[PDB]
Amino acid sequence: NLQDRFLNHLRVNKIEVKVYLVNGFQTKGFIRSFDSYTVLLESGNQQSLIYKHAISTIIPSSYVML
Amino acid sequence: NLQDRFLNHLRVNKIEVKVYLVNGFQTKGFIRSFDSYTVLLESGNQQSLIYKHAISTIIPSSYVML
Amino acid sequence: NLQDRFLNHLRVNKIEVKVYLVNGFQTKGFIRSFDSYTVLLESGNQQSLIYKHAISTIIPSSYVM
Amino acid sequence: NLQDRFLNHLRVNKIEVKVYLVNGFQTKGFIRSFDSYTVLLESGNQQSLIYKHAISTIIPSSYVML
Amino acid sequence: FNLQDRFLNHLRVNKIEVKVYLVNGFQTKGFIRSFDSYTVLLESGNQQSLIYKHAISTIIPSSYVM
Amino acid sequence: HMALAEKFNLQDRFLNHLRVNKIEVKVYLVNGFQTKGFIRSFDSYTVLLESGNQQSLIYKHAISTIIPSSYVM
RNA sequence: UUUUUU
Repeated sequence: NLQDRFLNHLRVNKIEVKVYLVNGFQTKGFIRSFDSYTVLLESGNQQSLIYKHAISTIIPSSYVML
Repeated sequence: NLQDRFLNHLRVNKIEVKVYLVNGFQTKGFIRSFDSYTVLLESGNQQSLIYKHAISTIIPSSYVML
Repeated sequence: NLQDRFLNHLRVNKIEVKVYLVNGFQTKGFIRSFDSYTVLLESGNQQSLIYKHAISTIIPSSYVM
Repeated sequence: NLQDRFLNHLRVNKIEVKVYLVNGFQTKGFIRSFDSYTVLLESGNQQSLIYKHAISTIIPSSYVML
Repeated sequence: FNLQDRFLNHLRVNKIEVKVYLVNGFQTKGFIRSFDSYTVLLESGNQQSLIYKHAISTIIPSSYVM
Repeated sequence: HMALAEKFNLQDRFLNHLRVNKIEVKVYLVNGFQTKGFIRSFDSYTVLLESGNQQSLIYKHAISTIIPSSYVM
């Protein structure tokens, strides 16, 4: 399925993303890990466990070919 | 049924859509694929993985008949 | 059950509806079609595929039984 | 279970309710019926079909009990 | 182990007052008369509110629990 | 004899790490609001956040982001 | 707690 193949690609290849949340904030960093309900997004120093339901859209810094 | 016939129609025939997010923002693009939970939009060589729970409306640019 | 009978009553009597979305905005059209998760709303040649999870209220122009 | 015992008690007895929506709007009326996902709310000629995921609070006109 | 129902049941049967915070920014203070899987009945005087759990962001008790 | 399987549950593993090592977290709510505290407990739908005297039963569906005070592992 | 009630 699309979601987890897209996400793993961004994980293994360490592509940097912008993550827009439904409340309106945004954050960037690298998807270190993810499960069914959360994404762990690290930005060098800082970690953010992010709930998928709060994510609006993930936008990669470089083109993902699957 | 309806939802997947409609998205596939927009994907096969490469019709451009406006997607309206539940937090007021909006995006233009082409549906390049989709699963249960997400829609992969594309415009200007840029990609947006978009969670369906964040979409309120999809408005095709051209009339779709099923 | 209540929702499909209500939705379908509006599909086949071609009753116009206002559709209030959870986020404040508001549409208006005819229910062309629907399924578990979406509603196909048409006004003229404009189609809106609308996610139910994003729908607050559906208010018909007429009365429904 | 509480939700449907409560809703159906207000349906039969014809107790007026205020309905507070997640978006901050508020309807007032009578629950003519309901299923697992919506509430059919009526006051006069006016007929609101309301999605439960959109409702925050229902507030009766009169104490309800069992 | 069920954190939610044990916490809510403790509030219910020791009649602790709570402040219930809604995702839309409203708030409401009362006692938990009752709850099932989707809703909470919050009573204050002869006022009753059926609250949908999907609209609650937080419950803050005015006493301490255990 | 070997044990059986997993899988990777990232959510529980990260929360339980925060809970037992008493790492202060900042919690962002989907309505924009935020709060601080220590995870005392959690289940499928809720997290118990204690800060001093205050206890908060926060619903997960209302949580946007959890930022810990220290790096996790 | 990822597309119609935690």
